[PDB]
Amino acid sequence: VIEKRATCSNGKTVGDASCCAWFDVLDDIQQNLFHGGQCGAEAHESIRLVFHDSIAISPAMEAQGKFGGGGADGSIMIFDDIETAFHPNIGLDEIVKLQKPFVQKHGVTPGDFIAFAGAVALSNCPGAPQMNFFTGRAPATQPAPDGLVPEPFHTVDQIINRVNDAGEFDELELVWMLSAHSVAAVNDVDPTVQGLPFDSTPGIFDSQFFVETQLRGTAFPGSGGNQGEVESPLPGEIRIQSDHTIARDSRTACEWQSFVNNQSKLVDDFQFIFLALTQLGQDPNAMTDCSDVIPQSKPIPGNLPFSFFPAGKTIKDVEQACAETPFPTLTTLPGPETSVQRIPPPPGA
Ligand code: HEM
Ligand SMILES: [Ca+2]
Ligand SMILES: [Ca+2]
Repeated sequence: VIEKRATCSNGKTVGDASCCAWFDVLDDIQQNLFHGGQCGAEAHESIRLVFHDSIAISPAMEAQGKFGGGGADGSIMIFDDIETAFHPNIGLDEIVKLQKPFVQKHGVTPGDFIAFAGAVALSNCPGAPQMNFFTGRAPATQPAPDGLVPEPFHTVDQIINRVNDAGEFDELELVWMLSAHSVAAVNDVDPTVQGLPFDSTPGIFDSQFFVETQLRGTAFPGSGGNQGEVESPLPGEIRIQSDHTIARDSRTACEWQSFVNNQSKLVDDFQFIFLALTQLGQDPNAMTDCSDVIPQSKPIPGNLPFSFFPAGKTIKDVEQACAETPFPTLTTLPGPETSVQRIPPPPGA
């Protein structure tokens, strides 16, 4: 791909002149999709959308003579009436419908738009890696088949096999991509309440997800026994069965614990695996690097430690599963155990 370094009308230099148009997309989605550049519900939904668009690719199926999906091809938006009805994709038609208009107005491909919005969404969350953005995804011509996006009730072996088929990702990289549950909430698992976060800092890209999933689960935050849900350690926080089990499985437990108190490994690994997800089904050497359009991510504000135990929790509440290295001794925030506030989603989530 021949790139032509250029200075856009806003005065910024980018690696290719074709990237300049994405500055108008950026300003539009920041004000009109993310309410002023927030790391709130639409940002969270947009990050989730990247994975549900991209992981739907299967070389194993292609080897059996069946279409296995095009990976990061924007199919979930183009064929939203089909894909968003798949149970793993529950609640994603809401964000697809909020995103659709931007695609049509700016004339960008659906796949490139999903990857762009995911990167911009993450750049709005303090602590996020400096995110990449490559263009070049042609519109999907066929919807993905079902059975490709992991469910919260799937076993660890099923999920490991699924991501290995999809992109040759190993079990370590499976843990890295689950860092996105550090900026995320659950709207459709518990039918009585929407917006329960996976960690106590859903607006901060940090390792609280990895700390808090390792604590002993003691209660359900809303109703009990929903499929794919297990007890969590804090009021207001939800824990799903897949994350609970991957944190405790001997193949992935030490990599899961490796992010605790290690911000630079969290940022580097997630930067890497997020980019890889957005290139599934594509030829990296045929894409254009428009990463200079993505805003600079901001640091976490304040002076609290990077990782900590939430108030009322100590090392005694950790279910140690990594046999090679002891869970780190973190500080405990002072005061009484406090509930995690929910993140109400837009209508239809
Ligand atoms: C690998 C297996 C995974 C499983 C089983 C899984 C499961 C889930 C479930 C059950 C929810 C809540 C969905 C709902 O209530 O509608 C969710 C939300 C979310 N997931 Fe995952 N996830 C996985 C991997 C990923 C990955 C790789 C990413 C990102 C690259 C991701 C990003 C998110 C985000 C950001 C949310 C929050 C959505 C919101 O706030 O509306 N997840 N995940
Ligand atoms: Ca797709
Ligand atoms: Ca967090």
